[PDB]
Amino acid sequence: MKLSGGVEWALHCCVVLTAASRPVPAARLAELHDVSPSYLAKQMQALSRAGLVRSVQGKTGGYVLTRPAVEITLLDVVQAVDGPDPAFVCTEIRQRGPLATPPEKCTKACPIARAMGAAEAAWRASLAATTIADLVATVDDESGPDALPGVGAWLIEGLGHHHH
Amino acid sequence: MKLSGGVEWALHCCVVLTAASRPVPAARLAELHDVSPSYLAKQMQALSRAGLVRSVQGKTGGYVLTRPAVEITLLDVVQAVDGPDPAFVCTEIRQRGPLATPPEKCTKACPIARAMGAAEAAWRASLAATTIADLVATVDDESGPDALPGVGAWLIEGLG
Ligand code: FES
Ligand code: FES
Ligand SMILES: [Cl-]
Repeated sequence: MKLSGGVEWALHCCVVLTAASRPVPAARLAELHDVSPSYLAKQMQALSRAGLVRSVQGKTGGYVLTRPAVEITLLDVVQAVDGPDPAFVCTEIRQRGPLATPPEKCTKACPIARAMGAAEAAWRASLAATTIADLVATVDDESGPDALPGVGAWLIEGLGHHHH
Repeated sequence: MKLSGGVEWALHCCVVLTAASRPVPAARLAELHDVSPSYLAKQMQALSRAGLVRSVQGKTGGYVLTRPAVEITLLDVVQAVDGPDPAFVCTEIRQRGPLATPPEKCTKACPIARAMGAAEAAWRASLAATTIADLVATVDDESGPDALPGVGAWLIEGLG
């Protein structure tokens, strides 16, 4: 397996967007991270299709979180970018072949499917129990409390952006 | 995210090979769930590379598990087919751009990478805590003690 490369970018974007008190265009996000604007926009559009961000149209426009960081799980972002399917999907192979279990006798899920299900559930539990807000709190703890507000200022800056 | 389809087949394979008392001919093993010989060869290459299934040559030849069901975890089989690669790869994007974290302040992993590595490790830990023997016992419990022996007898029977 390989999680989509976009997951890492999308997570970083959600975290910095928490410090932005105005909409932030894609180009500004891309410049912070020194990455292709068109690359980063595709990831932001994934977040937007999943309802986690929205593109403010018109003047002073750009991306905003559509709900508070504390209501955005890592699982939300991963599914938005990498896709909602579980890693393992049972195609009922016990029903194919010359010893096939009749579908009438397959009321319960295959024990193999259930065991893979249990593992998926552990993955989802760990991602669901952590939010953008928790990542922000770890950053404040490790980088200090001025780090993310400083990034946020840089992201929302107007004309001063061109005089560093 | 998505594992290979080989994973479902491979886990079923390891379960039924526990019930076989002789080597299982390639043709019968392929027949069990109607897959082509090419498809079989690929999965058995993977299980062989991971040390889980062995070929025994000769006239009554075939495949056998290399070790008892109790010593084969779901993680062993999943990594045999899908590979051992971490699903989440950190590319140190925090070290890019005009407000880059300097390399000296990147002694520890990025908080984001830590959260993602942690979740992946919970998935691995769950797969590692369950064995092919636990699945065999659950099958015997739910399908009845004759189900798997019936399959193993079918796999090894000399004539068709
Ligand atoms: S029938 Fe799908 S995992 Fe067993
Ligand atoms: S630098 Fe890779 S996840 Fe933050
Ligand atoms: Cl670390």
